[PDB]
Amino acid sequence: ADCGLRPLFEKKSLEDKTERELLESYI
Amino acid sequence: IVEGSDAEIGMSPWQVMLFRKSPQELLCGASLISDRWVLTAAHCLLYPPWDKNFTENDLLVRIGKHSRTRYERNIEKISMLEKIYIHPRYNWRENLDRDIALMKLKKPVAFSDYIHPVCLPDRETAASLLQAGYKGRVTGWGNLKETWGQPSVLQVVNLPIVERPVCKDSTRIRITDNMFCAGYKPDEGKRGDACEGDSGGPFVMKSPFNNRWYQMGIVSWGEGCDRDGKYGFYTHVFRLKKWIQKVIDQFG
DNA sequence: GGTTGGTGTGGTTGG
Ligand SMILES: *C[C@@](*)(O)[C@H](CCCNC(N)=[NH2+])NC(=O)[C@@H]1CCCN1C(=O)[C@H](N)Cc1ccccc1
Ligand SMILES: [K+]
Ligand code: NA
Repeated sequence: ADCGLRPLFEKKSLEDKTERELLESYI
Repeated sequence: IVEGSDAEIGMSPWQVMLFRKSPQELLCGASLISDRWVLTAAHCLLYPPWDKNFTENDLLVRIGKHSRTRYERNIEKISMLEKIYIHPRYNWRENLDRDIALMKLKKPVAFSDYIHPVCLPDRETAASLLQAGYKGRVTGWGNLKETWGQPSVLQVVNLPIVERPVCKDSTRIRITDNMFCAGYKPDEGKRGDACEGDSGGPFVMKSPFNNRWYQMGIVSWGEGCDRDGKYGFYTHVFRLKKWIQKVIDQFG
């Protein structure tokens, strides 16, 4: 289904305050 | 959660609060994995050394919450449990091996901007995301410091996964493949941990491939909270997925 | 207060 996609974030193309820190850790 | 910050509204819509009916008491966190199933840590339900053995009628879950103690009228939803399933090989005698339980809700919960399931990983997602140095995210309403302090809203902290030899050397408790550890090393110059009261809450990771949040871990145990040279331990969700799938398939 | 703080021409929501 749409598991793991947040109505107030991914669904509105908004990022939360600290998810980029997670994205950066893969780099 | 130690050294975290207040969650944003809707930041963790799979977050679940496990509540004892009476006395009324916050027991643990938990996470929503579908409209009918909630995952948590086994020791939140069954821990004989602390005289703890809850069945369905002892408990309720609260979903969609942000405030720790205020009833959030028109936002949060309360669910009774039809049935609890504890992993049959859950080892409470020794090291909390297989620290995992499922709780089936009596009725599906309606989803909202505040209430939405997290994904469980498949083998590929687990292989690619669960590596040392990659960061995930832990949420909860548990203690803000070791006691030896309760937050007013849901707390969040991001923490790196730790190499297994480092996890194993940090503790004399026997670590198994059903666990992983996360947290900064003493001289990494950042801090943060789960703490008592955070058990059952999710360690989640956002996939850079499809932009979804996956629950890789369950807050399980530690020694103190946020100590230098200690790490928080988490139930390894993907490692126990055959059991999760077995319970959902047979009992839904 | 209330299944609930401390303030709302509410809020993550009425009166
Ligand atoms: C029940 C959960 O709230 C709690 C989570 C602790 C997380 N700690 C950190 N620093 N991330 N788990 C517990 O309190 C578990 C339940 C039984 C006791 N326990 C411990 O964490 C002890 N501190 C250590 C332990 C004792 C026996 C078996 C395994 C670990
Ligand atoms: K009010
Ligand atoms: Na630490």
